[PDB]
Amino acid sequence: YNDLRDFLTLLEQQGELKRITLPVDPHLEITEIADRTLRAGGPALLFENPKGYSMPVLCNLFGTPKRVAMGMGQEDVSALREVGKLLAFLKKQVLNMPTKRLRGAPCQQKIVSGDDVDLNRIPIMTCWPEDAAPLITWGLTVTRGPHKERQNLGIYRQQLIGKNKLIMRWLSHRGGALDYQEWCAAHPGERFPVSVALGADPATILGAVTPVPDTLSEYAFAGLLRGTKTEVVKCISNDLEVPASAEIVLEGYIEQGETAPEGPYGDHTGYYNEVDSFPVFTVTHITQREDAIYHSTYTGRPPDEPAVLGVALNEVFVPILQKQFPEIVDFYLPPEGCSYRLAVVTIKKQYAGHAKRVMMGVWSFLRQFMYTKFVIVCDDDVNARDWNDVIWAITTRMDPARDTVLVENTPIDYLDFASPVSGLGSKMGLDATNKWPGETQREWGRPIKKDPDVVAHIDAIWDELAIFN
Amino acid sequence: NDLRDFLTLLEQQGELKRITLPVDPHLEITEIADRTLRAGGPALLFENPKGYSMPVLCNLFGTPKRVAMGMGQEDVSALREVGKLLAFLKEPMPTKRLQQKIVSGDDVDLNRIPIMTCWPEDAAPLITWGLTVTRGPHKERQNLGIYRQQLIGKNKLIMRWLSHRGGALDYQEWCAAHPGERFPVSVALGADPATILGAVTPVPDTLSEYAFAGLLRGTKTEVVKCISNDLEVPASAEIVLEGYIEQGETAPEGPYGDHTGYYNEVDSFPVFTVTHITQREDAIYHSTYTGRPPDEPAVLGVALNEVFVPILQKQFPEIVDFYLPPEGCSYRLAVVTIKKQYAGHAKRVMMGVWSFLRQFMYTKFVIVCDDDVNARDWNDVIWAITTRMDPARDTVLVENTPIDYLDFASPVSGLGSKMGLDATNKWPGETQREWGRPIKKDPDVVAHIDAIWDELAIF
Ligand SMILES: Cc1cc2c3c(c1C)C(C)(C)C[C@@H](S(=O)(=O)O)N3c1c([nH]c(=O)[nH]c1=O)N2C[C@H](O)[C@H](O)[C@H](O)COP(=O)(O)O
Ligand SMILES: Cc1cc2c3c(c1C)C(C)(C)C[C@@H](S(=O)(=O)O)N3c1c([nH]c(=O)[nH]c1=O)N2C[C@H](O)[C@H](O)[C@H](O)COP(=O)(O)O
Ligand SMILES: [Mn+2]
Ligand SMILES: [Mn+2]
Ligand code: NA
Ligand code: NA
Repeated sequence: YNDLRDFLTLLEQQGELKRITLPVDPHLEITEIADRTLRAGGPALLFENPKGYSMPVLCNLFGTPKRVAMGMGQEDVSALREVGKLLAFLKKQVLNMPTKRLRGAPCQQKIVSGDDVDLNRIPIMTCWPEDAAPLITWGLTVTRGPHKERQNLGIYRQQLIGKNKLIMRWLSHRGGALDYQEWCAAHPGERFPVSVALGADPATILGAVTPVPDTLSEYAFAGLLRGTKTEVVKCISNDLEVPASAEIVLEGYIEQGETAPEGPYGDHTGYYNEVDSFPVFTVTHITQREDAIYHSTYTGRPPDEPAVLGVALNEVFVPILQKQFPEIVDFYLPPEGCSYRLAVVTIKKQYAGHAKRVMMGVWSFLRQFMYTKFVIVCDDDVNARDWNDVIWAITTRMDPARDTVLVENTPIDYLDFASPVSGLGSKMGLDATNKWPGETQREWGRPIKKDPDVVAHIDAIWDELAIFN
Repeated sequence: NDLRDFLTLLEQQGELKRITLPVDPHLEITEIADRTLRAGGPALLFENPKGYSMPVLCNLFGTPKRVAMGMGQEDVSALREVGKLLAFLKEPMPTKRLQQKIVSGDDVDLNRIPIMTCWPEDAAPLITWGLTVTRGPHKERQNLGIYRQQLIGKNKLIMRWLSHRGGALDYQEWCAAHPGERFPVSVALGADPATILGAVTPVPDTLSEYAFAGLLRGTKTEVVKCISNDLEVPASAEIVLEGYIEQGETAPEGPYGDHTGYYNEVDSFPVFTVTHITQREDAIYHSTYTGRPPDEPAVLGVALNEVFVPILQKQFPEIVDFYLPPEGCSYRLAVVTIKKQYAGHAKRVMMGVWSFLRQFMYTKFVIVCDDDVNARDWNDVIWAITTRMDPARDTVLVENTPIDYLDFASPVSGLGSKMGLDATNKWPGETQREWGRPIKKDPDVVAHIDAIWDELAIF
């Protein structure tokens, strides 16, 4: 049973984890370093010498698809396709696979409570210059509602506002938020217990961010990814269970009606979002391991680690698109398109006008892609994940006015300020497929194909040629 | 059980008329059937076709009722439950093989059968209710489809399957996997209604239309091995034609009047060579015609839309109703009513219609409305269009989309545009005006007048 440290050791063995011994500030500096590293496809980062703290800071954990896959015990990303197929069937009784509860766990080696609680001792990162305060970004928030037993895990950003106070920024459709809302109705004025785990094992982390239905515990999903039940421990001050191997656990509650102005904070869109009110999480206990490590990240102008995560987790929907449109070879939402705003789709085209049906399919078939503003459709000789192929296709297979489709007055994310009216805007599709007779009267270009015999011969003498050494 | 049992049921209920007067299969039957269909009349059995001894049955499914009866049910609204069944599709019933008596060889002569000529400029007599049975080389599934078949000789028919059909794909794959070998084919005329309906229902290519007929019937489809090949045809069929397609043999087909109300121009299709004809003793010939709608195929197509509504609703639960008027050539215009939940919703629904199911890929007009509209009444639909739309704001046009190659109205063969009319109530963001509150009646007044209606005695 691999905890997070076992994963960091695996990564280090494979040249996927760099230990930084230089002093680095959690205020802004770590983010800068992580950002350059992620943008160059570099390793995960463990800052052993954060300025002003003793607890090392881990970030960029999942900055690469490979490391996401490794985090689920795999070579590559396509086990997520199988999850997609699973989650489909429900709309398999031993997917009610529970947690395995230990009594006593490494995450409760050191315990501090009441007035000794001081979040300022933890190297919480400040990500961007106009961010309001340090921000906890990789907390697994654990909650129960009053009506079912299911424990939800979500990642909700948490602003520091005091020695023992965080703001809990769950958006209103989240498990945590719905649990709190129901607790309030069902028990007026009673405190809502909540717990937050930092640095759990990778399967739990990945399970938290898999979009499983509200009816199911994310702990059960982590179990399927791992191959074994998730190891947990009861919290000290409530009946919630947190992962046993967690590096740090925050326990506490939400006082009903206590709220605070949250932000502004830079988000995955690359802009600051404006101040808004969210509940206050009061921290009564902090439990941690000996030699605890603090797991953090940042969100900002993409790509960032959440966006790389989000790409790997989109594999969950590709098979559902392919059941419906088997012509679709690949379907990719670049991180640098804020994760959902641009799609590149490659097809085996079968008739004139095919690309238009596919665009309309993307914009209608699933709710996950209904708000996608740009859709580029290409043939299967294009790698959707390489802008060198996609731009090549766009610039050699399109006449812009002929091959661009615009639809006005369509549903758009209310937070997208670039549309003319909140909730309503246009969409564009680019048909960059080879044009067939009927679509063009010209003699279409024959692409240059290499001689496989020459390719193989050069493979054979490549090392001996010694061009590099 | 078989077709004859169905005819007897219909006759008992005043839904089948026997015509004893002499009537020519050249044009006359079509005229009689067309009038009958247009007035919602019964199915028709012509016992005295001029120049033949074999009775001619047509307008079998000329009414929605008779389509329902043909699947054992009492009502057209049972077809929704069939749709719920046709849904079962994610992941993680065979034939019963056993009659038809007499048989031919070199004295195969299709001219002895009362094949109909439907319209005055049609090229030749045409077989219109043949269940064509095929296997491909790669799977075992037997496809059943209805493909019009022109008479060109004592023993030769043209096989007009369009290129996306099961039969056509099977032949195309057979050619390629077995160059120059004959493609066995069989056509059954007058099978039991469930099999017939199963054949026209668009089930996925992966599934034998025999399996689906089994679900409609409640029991496995009874079938028999053909004499000259390994295909199986329904045991109760009135006539069976067996033979093959010689690779590369093609003939000019048509012109023929179509379900669009126009003549298709001449075009080339494979030749089906008939080596055997098998039939029952007092065989009945099942035929129909297509033309300007409504016709029997269009009535079929309306009943089979009820099957699709649930499949559309599973995917788009905002859809309350979904209707393809027969007058739109059955597939070219759709009216969809929704419970609108956000600004711009209609657009998602239009794109869904144009992308979700293949039968609607060529639908050139889509009108979307709110749920206070009855999609089946032009009075409501036009009222919605003319009171809830600004044409330029609320009309969506998409160019260069797939279109039926026979649709001569598109600017280029196979490619044309589509139009969606958003006739929903416009929400803030879509309009800055004060939207109209519709006039609702007082249900107390309505009920009070219902109560004194008879006493008022206006009629
Ligand atoms: C992986 C991740 C995810 C999330 C977040 C972040 C990360 C790293 C951080 C903390 C960096 C930043 C924000 S942000 O992406 O919204 O900019 N954060 C976040 C937030 N969901 C949310 O409601 N508030 C949040 O604050 N999300 C999404 C959320 O956790 C996710 O959608 C879960 O699947 C929700 O689980 P449920 O509540 O549906 O069970
Ligand atoms: C009920 C019916 C249907 C059909 C047809 C006819 C009838 C009575 C007739 C022979 C009267 C008229 C033509 S027509 O509507 O295209 O003019 N006919 C027909 C044709 N499908 C086809 O490819 N060629 C055809 O010739 N169709 C449609 C096709 O049979 C039907 O859509 C099947 O579900 C398709 O079979 P699969 O390939 O899906 O297995
Ligand atoms: Mn959840
Ligand atoms: Mn079929
Ligand atoms: Na979750
Ligand atoms: Na069929």
